[PDB]
Amino acid sequence: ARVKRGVIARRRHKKILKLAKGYYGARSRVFRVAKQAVIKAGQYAYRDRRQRKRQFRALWIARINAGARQNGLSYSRLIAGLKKAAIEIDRKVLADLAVNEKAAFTAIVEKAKASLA
Amino acid sequence: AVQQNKKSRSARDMRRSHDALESNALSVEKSTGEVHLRHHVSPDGFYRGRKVV
Amino acid sequence: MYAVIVTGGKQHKVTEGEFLKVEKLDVATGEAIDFDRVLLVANGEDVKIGLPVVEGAKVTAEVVSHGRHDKVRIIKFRRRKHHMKRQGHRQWFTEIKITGIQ
Amino acid sequence: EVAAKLSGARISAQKARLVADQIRGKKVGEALNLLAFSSKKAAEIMKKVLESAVANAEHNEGADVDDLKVSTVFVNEGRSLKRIMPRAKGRADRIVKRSCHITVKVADK
Amino acid sequence: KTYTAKPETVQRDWFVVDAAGQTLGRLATEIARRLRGKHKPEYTPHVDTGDYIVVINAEQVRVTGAKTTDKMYYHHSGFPGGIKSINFEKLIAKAPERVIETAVKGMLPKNPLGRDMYRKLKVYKGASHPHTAQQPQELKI
RNA sequence: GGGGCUCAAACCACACACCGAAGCUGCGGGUGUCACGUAAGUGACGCGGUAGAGGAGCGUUCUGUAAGCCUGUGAAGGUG
RNA sequence: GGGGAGUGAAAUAGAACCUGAAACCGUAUGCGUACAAGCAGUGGGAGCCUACUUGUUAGGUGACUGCGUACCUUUUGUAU
Ligand SMILES: [Mg+2]
Ligand SMILES: [Mg+2]
Ligand SMILES: [Mg+2]
Ligand SMILES: [Mg+2]
Ligand SMILES: [Mg+2]
Ligand SMILES: [Mg+2]
Ligand SMILES: [Mg+2]
Ligand SMILES: [Mg+2]
Ligand SMILES: [Mg+2]
Ligand SMILES: [Mg+2]
Ligand SMILES: [Mg+2]
Ligand SMILES: [Mg+2]
Ligand SMILES: [Mg+2]
Ligand SMILES: [Mg+2]
Ligand SMILES: [Mg+2]
Ligand SMILES: [Mg+2]
Ligand SMILES: [Mg+2]
Ligand SMILES: [Mg+2]
Repeated sequence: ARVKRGVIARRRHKKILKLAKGYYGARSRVFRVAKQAVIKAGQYAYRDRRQRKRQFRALWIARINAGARQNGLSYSRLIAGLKKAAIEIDRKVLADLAVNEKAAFTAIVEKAKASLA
Repeated sequence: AVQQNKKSRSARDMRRSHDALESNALSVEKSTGEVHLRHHVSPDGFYRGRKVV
Repeated sequence: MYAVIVTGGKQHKVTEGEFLKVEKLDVATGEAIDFDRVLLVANGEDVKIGLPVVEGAKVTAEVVSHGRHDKVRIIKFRRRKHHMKRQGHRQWFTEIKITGIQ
Repeated sequence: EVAAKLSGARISAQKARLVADQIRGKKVGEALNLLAFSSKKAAEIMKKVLESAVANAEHNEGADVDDLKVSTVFVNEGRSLKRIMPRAKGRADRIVKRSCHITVKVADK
Repeated sequence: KTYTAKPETVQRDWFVVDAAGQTLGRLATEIARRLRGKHKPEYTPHVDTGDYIVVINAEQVRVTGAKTTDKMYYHHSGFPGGIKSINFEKLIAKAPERVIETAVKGMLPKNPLGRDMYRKLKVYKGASHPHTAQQPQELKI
């Protein structure tokens, strides 16, 4: 029973060349280059799920810091001021109140100063 | 000598961008109404309205 | 009218009429959900925050649907060492809808 | 619109791209004058095709020879005939001999 | 999701700095903070939101200790043996406005945003500026 | 590492605060071994990996089931 | 060599003729690029375009910006 492998090799090549479209040059059209640029573009998509969580945390902090200096503190004395009491509001929903709901942010900052910390 | 890497579709098409054509020195003869080249004998044999050949 | 409710180990910026995607919780479709874990309640300008939590305030929600979103890929490759391993993932979620900020 | 073809024409493709780009989008009155005076091998062949596309619009349709503006000129590639040629120190090498397909398409709009 | 600024909905202002005895690199760290936009709550890294700066005395600036007769400013010309140097004191009589620009330029990113944050800096060796139309407000009193 | 720094942005004592990993915690999924609660109707603490040892699967061609079943209202293929 | 016209169920079945793929080469339409440095991708992301069911939807481009020195084989050890 001779088997010829010319029809199930083709389905696996088109499955590679579909994930690898939108790429420059010969990375999107010939197979011995487009296999390297699918494995490499899958390692980057694995590392950058961790680095996504580090690039917003470093963005939330630098917006609380700018907003809390305009009222009369720093960032580091504000976090010690909120944790003298227990206000328990994270960085994602303080950097929302820093931009949009600016009057409610000032009513938080005055209570950290009243916390004397 | 030889190259070390091949040239892509971009760096091959950029070379041949300085390569176009032109021959627009055309002129209409006043008498016969025949088109020819500027400062040349018309293909019937008239130059500035005079048969020469 | 905006609250800060804490659903799945993380909190949200919930308004009066929001659709909102929450991690999967154990309740059927159509039933109503209350939230007793609100952290600041504002209204017009009248804003109050919790001492650790705000007393008395509730947020009523109900489940629209369920589902799984956006299949992602995982490639664990090592150069030059004869090792490569793949896996797929689709995380569950639960879409709810907010009615009233009590 | 009406078309014309010349499938099988001894000049190569790349040499005859330089005459197609010169006239793509003009009127056929002055298109027959750029090709009457150009000094290249492709220009005598392309004018034989351009006046074949016009005479089809006059006989197969009722299109006048005035309102025609040449719309789509493209030069494809055709079969290549492979031959050898000897070089020095025993080694012989191989020569191709190319051709092309020309398609001039005029439109009466 | 978190808010990002938009370049067609940005608010920029006009500040004027007096450098009349300020230490060079302690002045310049506050210009470079306010050109990038770390003083605004809506700071985003990828698009730019900063205030124009006008500096009105680029010759009264002060450096500390023995650095006036030192601190060569090296740069190379491309040709062989073309290294060149000029100290702090001789430079400030040739072009006073290029002392305070090269200190701020090295405290910015080296991006095509850094080249765009640098165009908001405008220094003058004189005593008045041709920006009375824009009416800059005073800061750092 | 660069700008730049002189009661310091250096050195010595010293005090709180913050920042900081795929580490720990929270929430949601998935699997391996053992224990039973008829051992999944079930808890516990486990899950980097080359050479290499062990376990469990997909697909291709031909034969049985196939004188069946599907198809000219449209097969196999090719392409979305 | 074509453009018709006729034969045929079908000439993009026309004799270099069933199906007719990939590399390679073109022609149209949309969006981005001529003061900006590198395995050319990935995370965030402005704007524009099309269909929408009129847009806390879909599709196509990706200015700007953070991290990022291909694959195999031999090796104590390779971006090399
Ligand atoms: Mg011989
Ligand atoms: Mg001291
Ligand atoms: Mg972490
Ligand atoms: Mg862990
Ligand atoms: Mg293992
Ligand atoms: Mg078969
Ligand atoms: Mg089919
Ligand atoms: Mg018939
Ligand atoms: Mg067909
Ligand atoms: Mg057929
Ligand atoms: Mg053929
Ligand atoms: Mg047949
Ligand atoms: Mg055929
Ligand atoms: Mg092209
Ligand atoms: Mg370059
Ligand atoms: Mg560089
Ligand atoms: Mg070894
Ligand atoms: Mg090598």
